Amino acid sequence: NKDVDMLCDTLYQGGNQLLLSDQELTEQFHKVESQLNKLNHLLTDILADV
Amino acid sequence: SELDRINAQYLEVKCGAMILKLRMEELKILSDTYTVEKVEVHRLIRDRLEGAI
Amino acid sequence: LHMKTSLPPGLPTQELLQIQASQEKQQKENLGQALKRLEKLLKQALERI
Repeated sequence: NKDVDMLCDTLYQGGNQLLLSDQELTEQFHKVESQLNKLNHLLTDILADV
Repeated sequence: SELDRINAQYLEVKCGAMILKLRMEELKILSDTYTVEKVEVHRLIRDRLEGAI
Repeated sequence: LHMKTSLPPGLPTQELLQIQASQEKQQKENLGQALKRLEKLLKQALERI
């Protein structure tokens, strides 16, 4: 029962939804993607101006 | 773990593409800014400003 | 004897704790610093914009 308990606690990590991916690594991927999208928007604006 | 590894490798491959695209835009604008005539004209501007100053 | 012979496959839970700790820490160490370096290059591009 203890084995089941900390296995569930380790896999859930405080979220009701399962967390297969590393959560802070996942939001790191998300912020990298968002900042890359902002840089791409600036770059495409510069491409349109050029 | 393999999923996240492939994701980060894709990000590493892709970021350099737009970095080098930024480099292409800068280098191409620099190339089109000064033609063959303009480089020698600006060198003569350097000579003229030096001779005056 | 079933409780001594029907153990689930793989190393047990108390060992699986440091197993998953090691695997997740190497997964994070292989990738997070790369993400930070990528973000440094990306913000260098941002200030070159």
